[PDB]
Amino acid sequence: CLALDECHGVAANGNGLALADKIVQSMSGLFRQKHAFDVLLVYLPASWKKCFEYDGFDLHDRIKAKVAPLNLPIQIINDTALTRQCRANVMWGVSVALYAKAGGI
Amino acid sequence: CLALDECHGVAANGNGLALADKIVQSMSGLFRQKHAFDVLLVYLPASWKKCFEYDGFDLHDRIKAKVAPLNLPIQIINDTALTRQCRANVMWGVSVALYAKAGGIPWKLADWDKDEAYIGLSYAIKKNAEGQEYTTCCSQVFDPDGTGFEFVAYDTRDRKGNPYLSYQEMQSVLSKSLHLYQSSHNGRMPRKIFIHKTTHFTEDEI
Amino acid sequence: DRKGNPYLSYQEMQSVLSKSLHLYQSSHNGRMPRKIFIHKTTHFTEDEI
Amino acid sequence: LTDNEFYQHYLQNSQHMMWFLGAGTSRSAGLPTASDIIWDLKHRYYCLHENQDYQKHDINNHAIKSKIQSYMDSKGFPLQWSPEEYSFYFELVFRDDYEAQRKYLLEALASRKVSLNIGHRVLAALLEMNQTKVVFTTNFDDVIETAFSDISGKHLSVYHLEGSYAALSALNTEAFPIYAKIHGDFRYQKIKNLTPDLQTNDREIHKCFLAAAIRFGLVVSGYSGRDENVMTMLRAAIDQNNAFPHGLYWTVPSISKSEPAVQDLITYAQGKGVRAYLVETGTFDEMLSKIWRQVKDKPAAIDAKVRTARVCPVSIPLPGPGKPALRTNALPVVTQSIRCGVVTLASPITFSELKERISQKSPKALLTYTVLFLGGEPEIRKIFSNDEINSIGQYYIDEIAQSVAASTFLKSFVEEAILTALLREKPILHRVRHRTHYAVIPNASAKDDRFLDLRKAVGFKGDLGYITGNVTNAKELSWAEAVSIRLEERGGKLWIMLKPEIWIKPLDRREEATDFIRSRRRYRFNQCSYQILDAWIKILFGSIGGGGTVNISCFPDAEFKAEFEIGTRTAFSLGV
Amino acid sequence: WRQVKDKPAAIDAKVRTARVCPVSIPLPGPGKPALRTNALPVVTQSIRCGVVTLASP
Amino acid sequence: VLTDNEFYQHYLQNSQHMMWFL
Amino acid sequence: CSSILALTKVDWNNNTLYKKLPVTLVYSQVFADVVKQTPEIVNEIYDYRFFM
RNA sequence: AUUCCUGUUAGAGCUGUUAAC
DNA sequence: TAACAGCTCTAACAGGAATA
RNA sequence: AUUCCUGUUAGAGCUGUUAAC
DNA sequence: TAACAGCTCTAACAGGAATA
Ligand SMILES: Nc1ncnc2c1ncn2[C@@H]1O[C@H](COP(=O)(O)O)[C@@H](O)[C@H]1O
Ligand SMILES: [Mg+2]
Repeated sequence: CLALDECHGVAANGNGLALADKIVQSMSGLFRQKHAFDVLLVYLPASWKKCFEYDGFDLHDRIKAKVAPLNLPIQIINDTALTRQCRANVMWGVSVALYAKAGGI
Repeated sequence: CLALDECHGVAANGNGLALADKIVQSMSGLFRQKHAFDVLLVYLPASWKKCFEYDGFDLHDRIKAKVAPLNLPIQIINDTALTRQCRANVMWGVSVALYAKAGGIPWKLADWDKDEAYIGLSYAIKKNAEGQEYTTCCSQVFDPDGTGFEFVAYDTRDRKGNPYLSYQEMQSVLSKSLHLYQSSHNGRMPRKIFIHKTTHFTEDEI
Repeated sequence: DRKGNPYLSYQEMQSVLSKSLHLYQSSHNGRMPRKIFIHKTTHFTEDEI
Repeated sequence: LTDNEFYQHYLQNSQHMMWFLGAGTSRSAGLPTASDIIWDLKHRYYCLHENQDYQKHDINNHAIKSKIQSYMDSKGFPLQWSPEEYSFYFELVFRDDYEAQRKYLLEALASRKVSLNIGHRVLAALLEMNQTKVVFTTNFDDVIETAFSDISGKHLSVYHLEGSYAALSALNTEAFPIYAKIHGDFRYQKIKNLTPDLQTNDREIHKCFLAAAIRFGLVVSGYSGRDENVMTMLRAAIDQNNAFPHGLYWTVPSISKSEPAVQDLITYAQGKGVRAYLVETGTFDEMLSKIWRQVKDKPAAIDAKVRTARVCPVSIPLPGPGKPALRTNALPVVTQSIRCGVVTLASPITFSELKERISQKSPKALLTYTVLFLGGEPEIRKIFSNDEINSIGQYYIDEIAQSVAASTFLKSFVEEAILTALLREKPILHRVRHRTHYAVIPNASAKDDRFLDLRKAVGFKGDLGYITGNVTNAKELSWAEAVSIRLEERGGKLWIMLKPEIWIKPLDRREEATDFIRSRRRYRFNQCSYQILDAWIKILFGSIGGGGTVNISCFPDAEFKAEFEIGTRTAFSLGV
Repeated sequence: WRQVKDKPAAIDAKVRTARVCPVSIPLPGPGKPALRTNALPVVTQSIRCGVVTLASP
Repeated sequence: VLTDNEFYQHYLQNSQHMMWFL
Repeated sequence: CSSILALTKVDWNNNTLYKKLPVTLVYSQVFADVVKQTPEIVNEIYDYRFFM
């Protein structure tokens, strides 16, 4: 799926709540095919940093709490996982997280 | 979008398959812009009624069968929805249909058990030149561990002359149903399964 | 409902612990747990104990 | 009537107080309520006829509850939580078989699932220690009986419907405490739980309640009305001379959700001249917890069972040091008793006031409030004039560890005293960050021989290191080795905590050197940290950590001097 | 056994009450807004009739 | 005489102590 | 009986109170028509929101 | 095809009972 | 395999709108 | 937010000890 | 209820990578 371009406008506006709501609302195309996939890899560009963490808010927790009742596991990926010097670190972490969220144990 | 002109021409030819393919190619301008819109509203004028329904072909059925693999919902609108006197009836119908096609859930069964899956098998007739063809497909209406609930249908499949699934075919479709239910509930068994068939179950089928 | 301090009262601690062993019983076909470990980042008041 | 005034009224006259507990206390005792019993009966009934696996589906699930209730409504049964339902479902399941009904009600409310909580134990303690004499109940299970047996260690006299008249005699001969169940134990043939049985009252129990009305005042808790026989018995008890000498205190967990029957009964009682009051005190458990809290001179023997958390568990002893051994940073202070000076003020003083007087005067002494001063009297005379000083005497702290543990002021005072003593005769500078004390190598005297060992500690590959200097990329920040020194109270012992740190000369500009502080501390591994800790021990004590008992006194030339003695070897313990 | 409670997993796996092929669930009692159906009962449990024998199929 | 369902109820209420003669 | 009765009420395509059949039966029939018209659908399973 | 499923006109598939091949 | 009986369902059309 | 917890800057929460009200 | 003492926690940032 593709995130709405309105997410960029909200991020420029610096509104975390509306940004999380828009990210969740972008998931309808996948929700019509919820049976198809097991784990959803939500990516956030660095341009949204202004809404990643500020007072009285946290985007990651809001997204997790919004998609928890919808039963779809989500593996959030930031640019940090991309630019971390080592690669086996990120690969091991992401792979074990992916296996745990799709199935378990 | 606008329906491409040749469709009108093929309306004279009485070729349902050509009309459906031409409509799909007309909507092909919307393949790239899937993110922009959620529901497409295809309108079929009364002038196309000659290709609406005829032996061995269903226009809405063919259109939706062609568009479903492309993953974009349509709510086909004909002159009926416009004609129909009581406006509130049609408005409730279209509003609920569009909201549910977008991805929302207008309503759910109150206090529905999430550990029971209700299977339902049905069939349809294809009038072959030499014999008959029975198309059997299954559906599931279970409720996943989340708050929303699922509703998915699939074919039971090479050739069938009777609507009674054999041992192999029935166990295959039920195993596929079991995997479908497992995928939603982290892998938990369904504690109770309901199967609604339009015809009686055979000894081998049970 | 609201908590002004991170220390659970008598009723809230009892309710949480009740939910916990009821969950265990559901996952253990009703068998009672024999050892219970309650790890807390802060000290248990008299009410919690 | 506000709850606090009710508590004061009850505490004022607690020797004459009947209690009335029907089906409300049992909710918190670990046994099923009326609604839980109804739902269990519905579960058995549905699973029986419609052949369904009993254990496959639970009862507290919302979906299964809705399905069973829909089935019940399908056969025309009562709809939802309505009167004549509990008795209806009992008489439906058991088809007028009172023996089987009794056996089921015994099994559901049996004495194996019951876990007494604070409320029942507190009430049983009130019974034993003889404040409340009569405890009427409409409840079948032996929660109060078990609580009294657990706390008092004595058998409790429970009264029921079998004997019936037994309770009245006990009242007349003052055989307190009496615990009369208005609906009787389930161990007997008559239970009086169905609606048809709930319209009548036993004559002798009725007479007993009427007679007990005059003697005591009633507190009724966990009772929501809905019973006609008990309501009419209470109304008849009201309609007699001096019906309640101490007033009927009807308590509900919530005044808003209280049934109108209770309120109209309260109004009728007030119209009949009694001082009956309806109060809200939260749950029964919290009410009884507060009531026990306000109880004075509770016996220790029964209170050791009323509040098992009050006694200290987990006093698991530690083994010996017999038979690799970690070497901590704790220096044991074996000093047990110290001497301090006390000044008596003509007017009350505040610890803040003394702190600001310290800030202004800056004397060569220590003071704290509890005013205990350590140092010379003339310094205190500088701080406090003769007019505000009444007398100056001595104070002895026989148990230092217990004293510092009890009062944090003593902890801070003793920590400051030991810090001043340790840095009294040494060139190492004494600073403070937040509420901690730091002994830091001075900038000028960094070339001392007593620092050379420390110079060896920080050195790389055995060469000569650096102890003080300037940051690599800071405009004016200056850095030095230092040790954070603290006082830790562990059990019945006091220890000195030393932690190696990198002190920064500007207090508020420490973060700008963070990387440096990180960079200098990247490779301070176990060997290097061991060396630095040994060097700091040598600097602070003057003796190596083998078999030493160096003693240090603060203000040795002062009349009030504190003489501590700290073992020079840090704590260690060989593995078992 | 289908209504005995708190049974270990191994035992239920062992027995599982086999499987019920010939489903037969009891009809409830007649009981007492009734519905009137169109069905008229026939209580003639047996009738007499004639047979003719043919020399050819 | 008694209906089988009430017999089942009585057996299930007290099955810890009931014989079985075959 | 209760399962079927409740199932005849969650047909979003239907704008009336209920149906004659559970939604399982009607959607299986609809997808049976869809598959009969188009044989190249047998491989994949589809949600109800497409064909409703 | 906003929907609902009532009718009409037909055919098929299941069972059976015969006749056999 | 060819009839016959019943049960049941879908295939194509047509068709009006919820106590009058 | 693949992770980890090392520090910095702050505030609270509990205990207390006084002075009260 | 107002300060004061200690013990411990989280709330925001910043931040570099396993004995060299
Ligand atoms: N923890 C509690 N403390 C005091 N009263 C309670 C408590 N829990 C329930 N009740 C009361 O008990 C009543 C139920 O008793 P009954 O329904 O007559 O068996 C409720 O209406 C509550 O007011
Ligand atoms: Mg539709």
